[PDB]
Amino acid sequence: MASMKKKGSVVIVGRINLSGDTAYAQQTRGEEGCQETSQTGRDKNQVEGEVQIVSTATQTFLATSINGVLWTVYHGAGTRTIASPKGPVTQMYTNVDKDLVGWQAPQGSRSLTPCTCGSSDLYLVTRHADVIPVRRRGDSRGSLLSPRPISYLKGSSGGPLLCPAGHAVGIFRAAVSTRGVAKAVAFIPVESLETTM
Ligand SMILES: COc1ccc2nc(C)c(O[C@@H]3C[C@H]4C(=O)N[C@]5(C(=O)NS(=O)(=O)C6(C)CC6)C[C@H]5/C=C\CCCCC[C@H](NC(=O)OC(C)(C)C)C(=O)N4C3)nc2c1
Ligand SMILES: [Zn+2]
Repeated sequence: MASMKKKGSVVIVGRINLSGDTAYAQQTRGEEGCQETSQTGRDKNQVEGEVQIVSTATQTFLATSINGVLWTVYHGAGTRTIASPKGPVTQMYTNVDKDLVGWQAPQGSRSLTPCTCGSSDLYLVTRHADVIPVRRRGDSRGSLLSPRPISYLKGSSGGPLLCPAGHAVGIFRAAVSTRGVAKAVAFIPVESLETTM
């Protein structure tokens, strides 16, 4: 009992910058500082933007702020706290059945607005700041206009699918893979986030 370890916090280590005309990834914390912040849960770094790059000791993925909540996938975050300036913050939403978790959005982040356009021309944002056109094909699936090896999408779970006007349509969850090629993606629809709320 006395030696049982604690899992560390999820740590914001960068962001996907969408503020201007060029999308690009920014790193805001290196691997050593990430490891230390994960164990303490105390992250005093400035947060900006809608799409964060996040890490645990063993994985790296994305998280997206919608309606004042920073959302990501359960398969990346599990039940972990997130590091914050005052110490670890507990998830306010956890739904393993949806592969969904959420924490209160960090001070300084910006939130996306849920889409009400009813449009099926979407855009997936990856951890490399690629903006991938995706045609919506059902409630929780979309096809890539240009299929990509799954290598290209790995590490982008938790990222957004957006409509043409930049509203949030969903959270990227899984790639639909044939012979290692992603022809489609599965996502958590923003309406499911809204119901979880
Ligand atoms: C533990 O509790 C849970 C609860 C719910 C759950 N729901 C799940 C749906 C679930 O799927 C598993 C995780 C998820 C996954 O790899 N996502 C990311 C990603 O980038 N991840 S990540 O950032 O690298 C990482 C790994 C966090 C750091 C987006 C894709 C990028 C590339 C695809 C690589 C090859 C895997 C292809 C799987 N295709 C797949 O299953 O397709 C369907 C059509 C669904 C069969 C798939 O995509 N997969 C399996 N695992 C869970 C686990
Ligand atoms: Zn919209």
